Amino acid sequence: DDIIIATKNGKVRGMQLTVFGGTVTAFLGIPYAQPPLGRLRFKKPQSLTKWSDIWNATKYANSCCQNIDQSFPGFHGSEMWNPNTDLSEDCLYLNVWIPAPKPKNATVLIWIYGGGFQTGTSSLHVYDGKFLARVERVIVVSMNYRVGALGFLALPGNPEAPGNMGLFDQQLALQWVQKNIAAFGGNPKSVTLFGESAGAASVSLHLLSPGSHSLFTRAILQSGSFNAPWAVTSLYEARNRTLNLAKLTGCSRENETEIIKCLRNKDPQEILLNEAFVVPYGTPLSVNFGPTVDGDFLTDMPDILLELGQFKKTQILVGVNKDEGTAFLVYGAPGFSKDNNSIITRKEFQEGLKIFFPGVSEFGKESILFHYTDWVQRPENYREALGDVVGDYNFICPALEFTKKFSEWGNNAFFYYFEHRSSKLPWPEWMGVMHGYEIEFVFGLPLERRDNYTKAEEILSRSIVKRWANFAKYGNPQETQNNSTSWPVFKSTEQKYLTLNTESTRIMTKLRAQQCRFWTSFFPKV
Amino acid sequence: IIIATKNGKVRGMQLTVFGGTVTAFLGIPYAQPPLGRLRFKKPQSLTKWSDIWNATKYANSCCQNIDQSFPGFHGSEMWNPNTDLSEDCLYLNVWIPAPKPKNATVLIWIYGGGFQTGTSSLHVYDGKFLARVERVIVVSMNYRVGALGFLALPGNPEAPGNMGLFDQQLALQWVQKNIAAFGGNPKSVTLFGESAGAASVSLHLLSPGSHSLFTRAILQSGSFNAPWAVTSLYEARNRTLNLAKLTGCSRENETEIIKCLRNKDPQEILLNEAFVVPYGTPLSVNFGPTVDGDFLTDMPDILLELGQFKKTQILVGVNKDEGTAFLVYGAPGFSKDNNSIITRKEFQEGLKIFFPGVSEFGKESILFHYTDWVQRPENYREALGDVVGDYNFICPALEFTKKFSEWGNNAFFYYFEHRSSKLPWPEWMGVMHGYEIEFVFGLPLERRDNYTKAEEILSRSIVKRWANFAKYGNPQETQNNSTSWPVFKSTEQKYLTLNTESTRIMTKLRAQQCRFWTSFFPKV
Amino acid sequence: LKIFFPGVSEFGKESILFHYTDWVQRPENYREALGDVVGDYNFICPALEFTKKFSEWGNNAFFYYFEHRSSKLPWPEWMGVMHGYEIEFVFGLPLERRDNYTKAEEILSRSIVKRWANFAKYGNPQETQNNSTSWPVFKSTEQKYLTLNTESTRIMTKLRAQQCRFWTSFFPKV
Ligand SMILES: *[C@@H]1O[C@H](CO[C@@H]2O[C@@H](C)[C@@H](O)[C@@H](O)[C@@H]2O)[C@@H](O[C@@H]2O[C@H](CO)[C@@H](O)[C@H](O)[C@H]2NC(C)=O)[C@H](O)[C@H]1NC(C)=O
Ligand SMILES: *[C@@H]1O[C@H](CO[C@@H]2O[C@@H](C)[C@@H](O)[C@@H](O)[C@@H]2O)[C@@H](O[C@@H]2O[C@H](CO)[C@@H](O)[C@H](O)[C@H]2NC(C)=O)[C@H](O)[C@H]1NC(C)=O
Ligand SMILES: *[C@@H]1O[C@H](CO[C@@H]2O[C@@H](C)[C@@H](O)[C@@H](O)[C@@H]2O)[C@@H](O[C@@H]2O[C@H](CO)[C@@H](O)[C@H](O)[C@H]2NC(C)=O)[C@H](O)[C@H]1NC(C)=O
Ligand SMILES: *[C@@H]1O[C@H](CO[C@@H]2O[C@@H](C)[C@@H](O)[C@@H](O)[C@@H]2O)[C@@H](O[C@@H]2O[C@H](CO)[C@@H](O)[C@H](O)[C@H]2NC(C)=O)[C@H](O)[C@H]1NC(C)=O
Ligand SMILES: *[C@@H]1O[C@H](CO)[C@@H](O)[C@H](O)[C@H]1NC(C)=O
Ligand SMILES: *[C@@H]1O[C@H](CO)[C@@H](O)[C@H](O)[C@H]1NC(C)=O
Ligand SMILES: *[C@@H]1O[C@H](CO)[C@@H](O)[C@H](O)[C@H]1NC(C)=O
Ligand SMILES: *[C@@H]1O[C@H](CO)[C@@H](O)[C@H](O)[C@H]1NC(C)=O
Ligand SMILES: *[C@@H]1O[C@H](CO)[C@@H](O)[C@H](O)[C@H]1NC(C)=O
Ligand SMILES: *[C@@H]1O[C@H](CO)[C@@H](O)[C@H](O)[C@H]1NC(C)=O
Ligand SMILES: *[C@@H]1O[C@H](CO)[C@@H](O)[C@H](O)[C@H]1NC(C)=O
Ligand SMILES: [Cl-]
Repeated sequence: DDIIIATKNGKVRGMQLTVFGGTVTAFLGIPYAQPPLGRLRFKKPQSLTKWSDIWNATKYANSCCQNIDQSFPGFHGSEMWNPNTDLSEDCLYLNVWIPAPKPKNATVLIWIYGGGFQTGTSSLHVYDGKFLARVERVIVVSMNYRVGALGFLALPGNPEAPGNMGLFDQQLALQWVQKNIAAFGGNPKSVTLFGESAGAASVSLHLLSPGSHSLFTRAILQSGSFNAPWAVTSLYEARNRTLNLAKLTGCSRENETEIIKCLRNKDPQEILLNEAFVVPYGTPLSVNFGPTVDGDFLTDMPDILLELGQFKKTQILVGVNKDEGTAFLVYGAPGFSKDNNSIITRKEFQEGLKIFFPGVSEFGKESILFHYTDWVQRPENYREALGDVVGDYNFICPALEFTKKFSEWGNNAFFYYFEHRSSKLPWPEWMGVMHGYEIEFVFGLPLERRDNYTKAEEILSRSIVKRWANFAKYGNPQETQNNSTSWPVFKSTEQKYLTLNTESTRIMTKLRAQQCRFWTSFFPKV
Repeated sequence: IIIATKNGKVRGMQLTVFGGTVTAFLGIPYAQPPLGRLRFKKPQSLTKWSDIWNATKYANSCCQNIDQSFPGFHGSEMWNPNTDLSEDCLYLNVWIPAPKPKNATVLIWIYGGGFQTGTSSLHVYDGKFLARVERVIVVSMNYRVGALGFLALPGNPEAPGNMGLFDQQLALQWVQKNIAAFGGNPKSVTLFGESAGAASVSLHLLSPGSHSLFTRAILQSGSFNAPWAVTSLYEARNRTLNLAKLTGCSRENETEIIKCLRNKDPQEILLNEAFVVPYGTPLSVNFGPTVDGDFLTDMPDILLELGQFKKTQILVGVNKDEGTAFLVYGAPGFSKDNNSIITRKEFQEGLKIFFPGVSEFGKESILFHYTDWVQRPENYREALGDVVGDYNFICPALEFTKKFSEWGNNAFFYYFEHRSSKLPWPEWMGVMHGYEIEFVFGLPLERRDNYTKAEEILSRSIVKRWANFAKYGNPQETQNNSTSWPVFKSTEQKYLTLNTESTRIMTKLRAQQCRFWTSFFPKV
Repeated sequence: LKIFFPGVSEFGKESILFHYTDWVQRPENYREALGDVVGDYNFICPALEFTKKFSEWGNNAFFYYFEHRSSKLPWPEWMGVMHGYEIEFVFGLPLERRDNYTKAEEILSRSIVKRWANFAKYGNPQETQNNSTSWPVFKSTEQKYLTLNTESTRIMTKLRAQQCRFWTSFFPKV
């Protein structure tokens, strides 16, 4: 041991790891599709022709091409999200963590990484399945999927650049688990997708894709949903951007297919560079190349499918963090530094609004100003206001609204409001419970003793881990043993959600009702 | 400015309030000084006086001891009486807004202080603001406390018990017969009180004698069903006798013991009061309300249990940290000066202080239920606070509301959780017992006063909600886009949180803990 | 108590003492008390609680409280309707004439045998022919159960509600 699994594609060697005085077998870097190179760039992921021999699956594989956030070189806070393996066009691999001893029929969890469809990789320390396998005895799988232009370049209906390639990657990863996980003792019949930010959005898209209906069982959505403003691109911009990219690399043409031929020949880095520029103005949140209505993976605008109950029927767990917005302020909002406590002026608030809502009518920005700056004298007012604006508009509202409309079609849905600030959080107090900073608690990182999270925090993680685990296994996110708070189903009438924190978890109603009325009812009209 | 009361005339006095006038009638007598031969008796009718009564200074507070743990400290002293103690103290105040209103809803205040202490003249009970801002009439009275008010010799008309309660009731009758002359509407009367004040309010709901003397009720941190609020007919006696012995008043003819005591000096009585029990607690209400078969016609838990009370709306609520205030009067480790971190050993010690008579097992359960930690230094400090909070205030409070609403009435419940920034006690005591009263009487509305803007708003809101509750039986603030305050049903048990940030609607206040106090503890 | 709850905190054993020895003077008090303690804690409560939680997921469940002492019971009166001493009535042993169970007892067994048989066959433990008591479904709300004995079988609610609260809610915490 020496431990080999016989996948319907070939053999793969794992590697034992120690976890809290236990063994977990890790299979890192298994290829699930055929490297999408040269002639395959911009295409749907291709079948894997069975390899002969043993695949040594003992190091994370190459992350996919992407730009790297370099606002704060050396800063953990920002860098912990940067890829930690070689960027490459060759990146369609996935990881599996089965607990040891090999389990009989384990529920499988599949992770999908966030990062605006532009950045991300499964190999991040915060996405380490090894703990979940150890503690809740499930199999955890994660995959890498193409991002930015390379994964979502869209030339509508044109099979050369049909769009949503990254999404199809994910899907092929699901098929893989479908055909193989049993060999590791996984139960293909009990599969729960979960992701965060674009990850969550992807999870939600899978609920809508018929292609995915049967590739999984349940779904968890952490800070994100397709109906978020940043998540889907109109078939119009999709084109404008594909063309803009073409111009920007001297690839303009007559035969459309030729433009793809052209681009198929540029250097990854030359593409990665211009991506930033295919829109007139951008935001800290610009998702330049994302999912589109391709009439393949997505068969119609998804708000319509959601609206009219056209999606997998099953339970869902959904939730957000107390301060989704803050993380972004520091990438362009005048007055905001990660270093000063970023008190800003009314004048600057107006300024911040211009940054996050570039194309929005002057009236539109006025309404936002008006709704959020109706003060309850206090210095931080405008600072926090702009936070919530971004928070509420990009994450918390579309999140809530998805949950709402989904449960209307008769399914159980649970909602959480995560409101705990890791005490090891490298960013400043004021950014509060930040976007993406619950992931570590979900993957159970605080369970690691020599790690310096607090006792409070170890407990919390242990609880969440269980709730999630349970939700995966039985479609019910209860913690039944340590006298916990019962987590109520989210009905479209009363709209209850559970708060997650180290003190007391409480049951509450109608999260951000006031604000989301504005974002949901009024603002789409300006 | 003269009013023609069915007893005589009384001169008011104009006062300036937020660029407005309010007429104050301080010190109106409502009964006949209970002196010598009247000591320990039900309050006596007022023989109409001839002439004008100048009602322009607060009257004498009633006899009582004075908290002297912290001489010079505002925190404790602000509650001490601010007028001469006297056996002659049955007077009451009215604050009508100016101009004299037509049919104003009236609010009657009842002061707390364990039935042992208190007086209407306290700065924090100043009705002048409420009259000004919500255009209601505010009345408050003084009632006998301690032995002098509640000395009980069951069924013996010489010391029939609950005298102070009857005082209060006579004050109600007074408003009943007179408030119209000040443009009060006797038909729309809301009682409100706090601590023993609240408990009195609740007792009034049970007294048939009071059924018709008022309309609605508000109960702030307190309810008769609280452990400290009613005395068994047995202790009532043991204590009346103990007091007799302690002043050489023991006897054969019972009436003679009253004769004896009727002759000792107020101070001599006040002194021994502290001692009529074997051991005491910071919360000992030595001479309180009892089942007198007059004011209370049967044990009140039974009356509450079987829906024998005035049917009407009620507003009930408590503060985040009811317990802390008392820790500093005997709990080993607790000072108002150090941040009072204490040890497991000391916690056990604290328990002995607050539950003297309780079985060794009984104290163990308490230890067990509250010290099941979630490593943190303050644990035991906070635990002991909650224990006192939950047991003496928060649970009986909740349980009252619950049982009361079962009989088909609208009830609203609040959890007041804001710490006045002008709070003289230390941070750790948090939102303390009795420190919402100021926000109710709208003290933060006073600009030159240094409460925060946050705080002015809050008070403005409460004042309105209360005011509204008094007027229409509904504690809503309908105009400033406020949170709707849901009715408290026995099923879902929703309450409204009151604070400067966001007021929220929540369920099942302290469900875990009160199960223990309500279901388990009465059995140990 | 020390014998049956060896590892249990001193407090824990105190609670048990306290809950069960709140007498209604009678000599057997403590004897019966300790019986019920073991009865309630090891059998009757976990039994009831299982039934409860199981029926919550929408299934029909029936509950019986067997309260007849075989007249051929080799143990002493005081041990009463003992653990395991309904088995013989379920397998119909009293149906054997030359066996010296009473007539009362033959009937009873015949009834149980039928109810069981029926329950096996049709998922309903009724005895439909001899004008019997209908055996109600056990709902998590009203918690009805049927008593089994030679005199009259009755329908009752909330078996040992008082005690099982203690065993189910409180005791797992000590
Ligand atoms: C679609 O794209 C056009 C062109 O975008 C420009 O050229 C690209 C190659 C890239 O370099 C971008 O940065 C450029 O902006 C957009 O037209 C531009 O944007 C606005 C028009 O609203 C205008 O201020 C610019 O001057 C235009 N650029 C030029 C020089 O033509 C346009 O925004 C997009 N179309 C829509 C309506 O989405
Ligand atoms: C808060 O800091 C921002 C960010 O500035 C950087 O970080 C600071 C710690 C400090 O070291 C700055 O010098 C760094 O540049 C400040 O934003 C700057 O403000 C001035 C105008 O007021 C401007 O000249 C800079 O270009 C601004 N930088 C940007 C791009 O916003 C901000 O002023 C600080 N605010 C306060 C009052 O604390
Ligand atoms: C009722 O009172 C008796 C007597 O109280 C004592 O005498 C009073 C005048 C006063 O001075 C108190 O401080 C005294 O305690 C109580 O009996 C006493 O209390 C306990 C008995 O439980 C005992 O330790 C004391 O020694 C007793 N005092 C003496 C010297 O007799 C008794 O507590 C009360 N009765 C009940 C059951 O409520
Ligand atoms: C916290 O303070 C209490 C109260 O003590 C008083 O106030 C303090 C600020 C300090 O000036 C004391 O000397 C004052 O007496 C302390 O309680 C005392 O502690 C010792 C035993 O440890 C004892 O000799 C005294 O009699 C205690 N007083 C009483 C009646 O409780 C307490 O020790 C302090 N705790 C800490 C560690 O901060
Ligand atoms: C794969 O890696 C393992 C490392 O221990 C080793 O046993 C085996 O020889 C390797 N096979 C190769 C060289 O591919
Ligand atoms: C695993 O569990 C499923 C039930 O969801 C079952 O149908 C499947 O056959 C099982 N495979 C085994 C026996 O491991
Ligand atoms: C419950 O808490 C205990 C510690 O008392 C711990 O052993 C166990 O892991 C916890 N269970 C969960 C799901 O948190
Ligand atoms: C009562 O007091 C007022 C004070 O202004 C005065 O006008 C009046 O003379 C007084 N009457 C008396 C002396 O009682
Ligand atoms: C005062 O108001 C009440 C209504 O609650 C009314 O019945 C009473 O007669 C009024 N008196 C007046 C007219 O002031
Ligand atoms: C509502 O707020 C306004 C200030 O905008 C104030 O004038 C008014 O008094 C408030 N009303 C209440 C009941 O607080
Ligand atoms: C009903 O009683 C009769 C005797 O009258 C008997 O023959 C029959 O076996 C009984 N049926 C059942 C199910 O007990
Ligand atoms: Cl919030």
